[PDB]
Amino acid sequence: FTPVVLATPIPEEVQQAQTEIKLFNKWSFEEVEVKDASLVDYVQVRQPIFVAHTAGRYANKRFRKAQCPIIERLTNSLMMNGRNNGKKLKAVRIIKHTLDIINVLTDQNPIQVVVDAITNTGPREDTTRVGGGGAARRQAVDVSPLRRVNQAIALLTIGAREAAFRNIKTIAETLAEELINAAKGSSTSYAIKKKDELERVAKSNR
Amino acid sequence: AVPSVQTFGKKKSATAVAHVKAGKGLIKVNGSPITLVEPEILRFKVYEPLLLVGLDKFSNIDIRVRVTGGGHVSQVYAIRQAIAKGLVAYHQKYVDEQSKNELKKAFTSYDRTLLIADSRRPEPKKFGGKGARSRFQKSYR
Amino acid sequence: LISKKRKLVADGVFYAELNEFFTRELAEEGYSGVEVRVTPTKTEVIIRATRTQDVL
Amino acid sequence: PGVSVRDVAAQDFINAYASFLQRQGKLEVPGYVDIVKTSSGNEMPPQDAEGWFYKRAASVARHIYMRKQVGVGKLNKLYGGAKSRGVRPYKHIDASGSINRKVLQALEKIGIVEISPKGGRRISENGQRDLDRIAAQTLEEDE
Amino acid sequence: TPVTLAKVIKVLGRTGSRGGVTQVRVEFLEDTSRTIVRNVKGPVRENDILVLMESEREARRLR
Amino acid sequence: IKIRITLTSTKVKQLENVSSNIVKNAEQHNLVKKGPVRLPTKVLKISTRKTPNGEGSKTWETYEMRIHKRYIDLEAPVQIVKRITQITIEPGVDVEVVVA
Amino acid sequence: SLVVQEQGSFQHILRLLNTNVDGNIKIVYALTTIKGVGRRYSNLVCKKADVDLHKRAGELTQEELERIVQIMQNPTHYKIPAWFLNRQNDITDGKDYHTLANNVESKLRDDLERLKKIRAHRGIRHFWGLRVRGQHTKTTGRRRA
Amino acid sequence: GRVRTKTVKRASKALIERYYPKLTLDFQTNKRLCDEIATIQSKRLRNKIAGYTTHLMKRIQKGPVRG
Amino acid sequence: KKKWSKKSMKDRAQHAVILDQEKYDRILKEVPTYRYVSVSVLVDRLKIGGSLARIALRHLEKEGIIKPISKHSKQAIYTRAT
RNA sequence: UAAUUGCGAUAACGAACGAGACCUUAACCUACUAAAUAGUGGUGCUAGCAUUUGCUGGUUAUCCACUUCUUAGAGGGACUAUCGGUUUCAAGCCGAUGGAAGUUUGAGGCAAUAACAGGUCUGUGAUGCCCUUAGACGUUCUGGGCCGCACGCGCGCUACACUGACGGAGCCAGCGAGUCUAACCUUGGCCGAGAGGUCUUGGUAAUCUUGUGAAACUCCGUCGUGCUGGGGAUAGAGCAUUGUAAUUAUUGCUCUUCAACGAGGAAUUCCUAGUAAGCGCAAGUCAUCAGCUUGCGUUGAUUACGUCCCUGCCCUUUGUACACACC
Ligand SMILES: [Mg+2]
Ligand SMILES: [Mg+2]
Ligand SMILES: [Mg+2]
Ligand SMILES: [Mg+2]
Ligand SMILES: [Mg+2]
Ligand SMILES: [Mg+2]
Ligand SMILES: [Mg+2]
Ligand SMILES: [Mg+2]
Ligand SMILES: [Mg+2]
Ligand SMILES: [Mg+2]
Ligand SMILES: [Mg+2]
Ligand SMILES: [Mg+2]
Ligand SMILES: [Mg+2]
Ligand SMILES: [Mg+2]
Ligand SMILES: [Mg+2]
Ligand SMILES: [Mg+2]
Ligand SMILES: [Mg+2]
Ligand SMILES: [Mg+2]
Ligand SMILES: [Mg+2]
Ligand SMILES: [Mg+2]
Ligand SMILES: [Mg+2]
Repeated sequence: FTPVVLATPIPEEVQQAQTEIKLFNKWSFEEVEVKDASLVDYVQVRQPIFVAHTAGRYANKRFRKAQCPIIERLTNSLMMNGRNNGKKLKAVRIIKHTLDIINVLTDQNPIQVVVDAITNTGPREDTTRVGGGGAARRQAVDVSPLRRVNQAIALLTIGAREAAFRNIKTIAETLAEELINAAKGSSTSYAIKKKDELERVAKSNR
Repeated sequence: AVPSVQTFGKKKSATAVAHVKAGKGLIKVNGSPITLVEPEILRFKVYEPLLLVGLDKFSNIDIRVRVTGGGHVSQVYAIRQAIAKGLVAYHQKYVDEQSKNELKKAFTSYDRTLLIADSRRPEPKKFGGKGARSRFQKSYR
Repeated sequence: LISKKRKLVADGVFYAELNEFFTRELAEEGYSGVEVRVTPTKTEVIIRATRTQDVL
Repeated sequence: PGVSVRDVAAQDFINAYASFLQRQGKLEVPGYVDIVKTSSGNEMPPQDAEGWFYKRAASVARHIYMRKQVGVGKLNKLYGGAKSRGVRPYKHIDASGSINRKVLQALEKIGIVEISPKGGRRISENGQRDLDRIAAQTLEEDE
Repeated sequence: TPVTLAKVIKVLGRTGSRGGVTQVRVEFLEDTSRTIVRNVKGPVRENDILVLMESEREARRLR
Repeated sequence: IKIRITLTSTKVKQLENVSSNIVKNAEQHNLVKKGPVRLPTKVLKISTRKTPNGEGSKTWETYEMRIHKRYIDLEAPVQIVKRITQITIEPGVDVEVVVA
Repeated sequence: SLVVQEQGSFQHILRLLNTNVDGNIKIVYALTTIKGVGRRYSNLVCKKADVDLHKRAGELTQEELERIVQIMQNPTHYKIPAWFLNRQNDITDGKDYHTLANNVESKLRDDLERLKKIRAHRGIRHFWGLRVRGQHTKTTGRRRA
Repeated sequence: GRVRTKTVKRASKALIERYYPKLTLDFQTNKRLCDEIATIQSKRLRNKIAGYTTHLMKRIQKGPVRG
Repeated sequence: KKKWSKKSMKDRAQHAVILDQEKYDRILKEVPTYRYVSVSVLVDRLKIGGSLARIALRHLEKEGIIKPISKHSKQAIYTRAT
């Protein structure tokens, strides 16, 4: 690392976070290894990105959706429920505010906390109407690893959406305690409570 | 005979045309330093060309960008394509080639868009629906 | 004194009116089409039919 | 070294320049200040309600100094926004032109903007430096 | 709460009224050379590790 | 003198002939000319319901017609401008000549 | 900036113009409980009397209350543009009025009954109770009572 | 769909029957023969003609093709 | 109005409107042990209101007790300082 | 295969139509062909920061040079190309590579035979027959009505709040339109709270409105979970504009008034990348009026690549008491 002087003043803080290593905005995407197997190669890690604003051409096919970062995935589920459909300017901004909260509470790496919560939240059993005809009912099957992150991220973002609805805790903070609770587990998380309900319901259908 | 070159980048309907010449290395956004894009989030998304390969490669060359058309996020993507190509174009036929190719793997490895732009354009609307693909609705009574 | 957009639209109006004239009045003369050629200070109309001596 | 209005961000520049007129405090007062709605699409006037004739001049002059010539009709389309006309969808509605017309008239006698050819209002000899000199310490305010 | 880890070796096909459930044969990570068939809801490639809350239940063969 | 030529036909293949024929005349006459500049095809759109009635599926098809414009600048004395304005006449092709 | 610690002058809901105006809400929006004053009318009077709009209504010096009312009772006398008001050259004298807590429903009834003795079309429709604004009535207004 | 039609099957088959001691197994050279050795009304057909030509010319390299 | 819906009421919260000495001394001795204070944090915490919370963070940072890390509108992120 | 799209036994020889090919449109060309009706760099005159070589600008009779970006014509450019697996191993996809472009590259136009007693005699001076034809069912004029209102539905618009509302700021599109023997689009100055008015100017249009400075939007603010600054239905009063004429308010502006609605049950619709969904602009209607439509651009998700469950569609076998054919 060395400072660079130039005709137009470029401040020093921006330069540092790219020379020693290509970081996030202010945080790090390395040492975010996934502790629980069967999810690695589906939760995208080891290629950091600066900002979650990126339009990747990922839409012609069936299985290349394990290559875009989990961070931008979580951002893209904030844009839902009508009035805020699209508008990725605020989806990025809200997640910018969220990572400030997991930085201060649960002092673990905010990227690590998010990734840990995703693995801990994805149900591994679900129901399906299967039978030999009209005599068909709930049937228990297993959830694929790609669907797990799909199922997991859905509950995390909608918990903040519904909880910040008609409640003063903003979306930027209401998503924090969901991740805080989803990672370690307290059964007061919106997503974790849905997870155990879904698994137990599927278990009863054996 | 001032050394100079000009290339362009784009987005959905935006078209940026950066001017790449040898100089002190000042960067402008249509009149102003590149620190004043002001989405305040996409700033590192357009800092990507400057910082991914380092500012020493941009130290001896200045860039002036003119951006037209598109949306607000589209104009930011316009700037990054032209700046990425401009360094590649300058290092191809003023600087030695072995700098140019190693720059290509510097860009296309991290984000594909910087040198090869998207092949996606808006689709015309069709009668029978509000947009290009959806229908209005249907009612049978 | 007319916009070029309006001129070529009204130019096609001239042909459509002329075509419906030359098919209603020259119906039994084997009329088979018409086309209009524009010249400075002179306008031409070609009536393409079979019984030209009967048309004249 | 060199200081340009384009070398400073937009928000801090207009906020700093607006205060300078408030400190100097001699240009004009329309006579109906703070009674006017400032548009036909804004259903409430300026919330601070302290200025809008010393702070509007901070943002209109920045455009006029930037571009070649801007007239009062251009501001109406520029500073306007969608008007929520009740149960109806949104529609672009221009702004109140009287304040736009009269804020420029004050700029005439203070030597900032004067009459210009091909119509419109253009910055004057004193206009260019005055903005740059004011915008100067907005860069040295960091020390 | 013993969770079993098994790895897909082949994708048999789609199953269900609307075919929403894929058919898979897996090999156990621990105690290998044992193969079982499981009904999986979502999409499954090869070389993808599964987790189960139950081990001795083979999916009914569609034949 | 600064005479200017303009071509506004609707048929490019017919219209490119006249523009080609006029540029070659001055070039073989050794007179400086401003090359043929082709304006964007201004589009006149008319969209209507196909049906004469009001019933059936609401099919909305468009009829389009395109206008192709060309203009060329010349500097020629009076003697040769007269013989070039009365030539290069094609059906459906409109030309207007303005001096200065 | 600095925050006032506390004072004994704070009071709960107070009384003026036959309306118990609530406290603990800003004087620009606390005075919208009285009819005849809207979101704008309170905004205009509070600044014309040199009253701090940011200051709430719960903490508001008593002598500042009656300074407000005479401005509200006679706006034209205290340099108002005079097109704010809702009754100008009302029907009777050409003087500019503005209906308030008691006269908003009093003058509405007078405007209601002005056109009934005249046997106008609008007056009859009000007596009939239907929409007098010339709207379509085939489909709108079914649950009107 | 990428299954070629009769107008591509027959025009290509007509070429090897008559241009065997001729245009080789490389597409970009074949298409620069077809544009002058044959009058083809459309470029897209000519591109598909020299396409199925190369595919058949690549077959004749290893053994003969029946038909 | 054809429902089978109950339309239950709310708790009718009683958040304070303006500060007072009995609570002003309470905030300055309770903002510690809060590793995160914000406008909505200081709502389920000490009963000051939405505007009171905003003016409090504006005041407790003007003199300064804890280091603030964000100034973005509509979301304030603060943390205690060593 | 999307396709009797391709292809090899074998009682058939070729063909025609359809699909496709074709036309339009969409993106690549730093290579061909030109441009103050478009631009860019430099030199003249000139403004500002600094004064030190630089940075941001303006200038039409100050020229000079060029065409990356914008327009274009003819063209080139993709044909699934290169490689490993699959099936009498007979041709694509997969896996990857290349590229601007590899779901016929995307989307449209065109779109067969045969039928419906489908709609249309209110577009026609396109019609047969029937009616009528002088207080005419012909024409025109005046005032009404098509809007009328206990109620039941359809296509929709605005919403039920902090992913918020509102206030000052930053601020970006493409599709198009536009007056002559007429009165169209109108920048600019001035007046006005606003609506709007007033005096000139520009434009038959890449030169002017137009960079259509759109809106959703981003920064600072105020609010604070209260049917509250959500929501603005209902009403009352005044000022304008269109129109000979607006009363059952044409429409715009100003203040006041402030209802349901607290996310909506059975049911039910559409949708697979720049696609849904959200956002606004232009045009068609227009003397005035969008909550419609036809287009355009803006931000941009989730879930599959599936199956025959439903509802339909296509081909073969089989059954038929059906033939205006399962109503
Ligand atoms: Mg909430
Ligand atoms: Mg859309
Ligand atoms: Mg605005
Ligand atoms: Mg909206
Ligand atoms: Mg100059
Ligand atoms: Mg191959
Ligand atoms: Mg097609
Ligand atoms: Mg008819
Ligand atoms: Mg009649
Ligand atoms: Mg009707
Ligand atoms: Mg319909
Ligand atoms: Mg706003
Ligand atoms: Mg544009
Ligand atoms: Mg409101
Ligand atoms: Mg349906
Ligand atoms: Mg219109
Ligand atoms: Mg599909
Ligand atoms: Mg039987
Ligand atoms: Mg039988
Ligand atoms: Mg029978
Ligand atoms: Mg039956």
